[PDB]
Amino acid sequence: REGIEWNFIDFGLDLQPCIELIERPTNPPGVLALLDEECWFPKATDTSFVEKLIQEQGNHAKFQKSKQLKDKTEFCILHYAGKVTYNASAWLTKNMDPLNDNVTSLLNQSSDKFVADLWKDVDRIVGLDQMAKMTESSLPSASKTKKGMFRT
Amino acid sequence: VSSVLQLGNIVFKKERNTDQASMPDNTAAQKVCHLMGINVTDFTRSILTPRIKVGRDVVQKAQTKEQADFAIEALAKAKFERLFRWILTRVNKALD
Repeated sequence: REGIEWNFIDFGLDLQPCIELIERPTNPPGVLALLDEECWFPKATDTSFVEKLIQEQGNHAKFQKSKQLKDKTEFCILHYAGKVTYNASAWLTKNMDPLNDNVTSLLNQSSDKFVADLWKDVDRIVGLDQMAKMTESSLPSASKTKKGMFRT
Repeated sequence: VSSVLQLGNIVFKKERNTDQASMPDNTAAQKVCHLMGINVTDFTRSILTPRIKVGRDVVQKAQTKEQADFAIEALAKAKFERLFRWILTRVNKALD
């Protein structure tokens, strides 16, 4: 920009394909994006999310599949500080963060002032009525948020 | 903090004749309800047999043992996360 006498030195340090692998939302999607959408399908499980993750990512040059664990369901990614094995069991539940709304509304109107202040915002509690049952996890939808503005 | 711990002592036991679970003690729920300032029977009905609404309908159902454990587990971590966020805003209130 200032136009000094210089010649560019590559230092070889950019981590962006590792970041796109997790972050990317559209075009070839990332680990977070697939976890966001599989989350809203009634025949998805944490296992389907990993088999979909091989479909989008698979060959990618910062991705690697597990030591043949597709039962536990796990994958590996090559981060700047090393290769982590990630185990994807109960990640749709964590990305969703569901709660029983019937007990939650009891706290909203409680006879402790402190509990009532702590549970003052119930407007974004998300009901699903999801049947945690191994092999066949089943995801109904019982949504309940103001104006339909919920976020993964 | 004590009620977040105390929710972990609530024990769902799978009942063979309906395939649901029921609450086979009153003390664990009684301690939790007193320290949440809420009612034992309305809590017990809400945890086992919630009266939810799906869009248009009213679905009054019974939850299984695995689901009742998950519901109490989720409520405990959520109330802990709410306390940390409250404490953080309470700290920011005086600093700035």
